[PDB]
Amino acid sequence: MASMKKKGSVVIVGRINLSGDTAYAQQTRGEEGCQETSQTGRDKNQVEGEVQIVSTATQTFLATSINGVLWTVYHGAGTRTIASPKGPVTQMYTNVDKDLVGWQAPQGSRSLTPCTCGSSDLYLVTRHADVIPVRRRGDSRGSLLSPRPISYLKGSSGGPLLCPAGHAVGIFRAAVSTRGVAKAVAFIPVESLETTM
Ligand SMILES: COc1ccc2nc(C)c(O[C@@H]3C[C@H]4C(=O)N[C@]5(C(=O)NS(=O)(=O)C6(C)CC6)C[C@H]5/C=C\CCCCC[C@H](NC(=O)OC(C)(C)C)C(=O)N4C3)nc2c1
Ligand SMILES: [Zn+2]
Repeated sequence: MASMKKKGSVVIVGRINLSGDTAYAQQTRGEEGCQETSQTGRDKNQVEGEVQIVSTATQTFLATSINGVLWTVYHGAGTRTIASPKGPVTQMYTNVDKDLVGWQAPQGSRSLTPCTCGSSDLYLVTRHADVIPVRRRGDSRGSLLSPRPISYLKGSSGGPLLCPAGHAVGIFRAAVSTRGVAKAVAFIPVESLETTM
């Protein structure tokens, strides 16, 4: 009992910058500082933007702020706290059945607005700041206009699918893979986030 370890916090280590005309990834914390912040849960770094790059000791993925909540996938975050300036913050939403978790959005982040356009021309944002056109094909699936090896999408779970006007349509969850090629993606629809709320 006395030696049982604690899992560390999820740590914001960068962001996907969408503020201007060029999308690009920014790193805001290196691997050593990430490891230390994960164990303490105390992250005093400035947060900006809608799409964060996040890490645990063993994985790296994305998280997206919608309606004042920073959302990501359960398969990346599990039940972990997130590091914050005052110490670890507990998830306010956890739904393993949806592969969904959420924490209160960090001070300084910006939130996306849920889409009400009813449009099926979407855009997936990856951890490399690629903006991938995706045609919506059902409630929780979309096809890539240009299929990509799954290598290209790995590490982008938790990222957004957006409509043409930049509203949030969903959270990227899984790639639909044939012979290692992603022809489609599965996502958590923003309406499911809204119901979880
Ligand atoms: C533990 O509790 C849970 C609860 C719910 C759950 N729901 C799940 C749906 C679930 O799927 C598993 C995780 C998820 C996954 O790899 N996502 C990311 C990603 O980038 N991840 S990540 O950032 O690298 C990482 C790994 C966090 C750091 C987006 C894709 C990028 C590339 C695809 C690589 C090859 C895997 C292809 C799987 N295709 C797949 O299953 O397709 C369907 C059509 C669904 C069969 C798939 O995509 N997969 C399996 N695992 C869970 C686990
Ligand atoms: Zn919209």
